[PDB]
Amino acid sequence: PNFSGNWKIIRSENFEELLKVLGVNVMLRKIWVAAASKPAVEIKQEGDTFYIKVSTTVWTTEINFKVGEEFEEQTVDGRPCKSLVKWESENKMVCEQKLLKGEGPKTSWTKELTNDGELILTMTADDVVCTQVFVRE
Ligand SMILES: *C/C=C(C)/C=C/C=C(C)/C=C/C1=C(C)CCCC1(C)C
Repeated sequence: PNFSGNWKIIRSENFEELLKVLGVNVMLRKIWVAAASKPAVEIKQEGDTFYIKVSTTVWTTEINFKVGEEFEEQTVDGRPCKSLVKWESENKMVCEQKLLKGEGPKTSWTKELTNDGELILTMTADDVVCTQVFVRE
């Protein structure tokens, strides 16, 4: 299908509980939530190759990967990891992450397209699941 587009967020669930699990402490969480949980996402897709830009007001992250091809990126909390993306359906990809150094919670994210226009992100830390919902620009 086509994940390609400029996405803006309409819903966000359990983002604070995600950071709590990740170890961010209370004060930092509250701010992070309030300032930096209206992010912009841009995706350009060339088949099974992905460019992904996620940006706050003063921060940007650029992710590049081919599906099935192991790459390096960051956990939600800024820690470096090895990632691998696989398909689970036509409109849904899944990514597992292994830390580069450290022990830490088990992290992953998924990404799905509805047919009703929605782009759905999940990020997972152990048994907590943050769900963010986007529609197009
Ligand atoms: C396919 C979609 C992907 C890979 C989206 C990833 C989104 C993130 C890794 C979001 C990360 C965030 C931070 C690292 C801090 C600011 C808050 C978020 C949720 C925008």
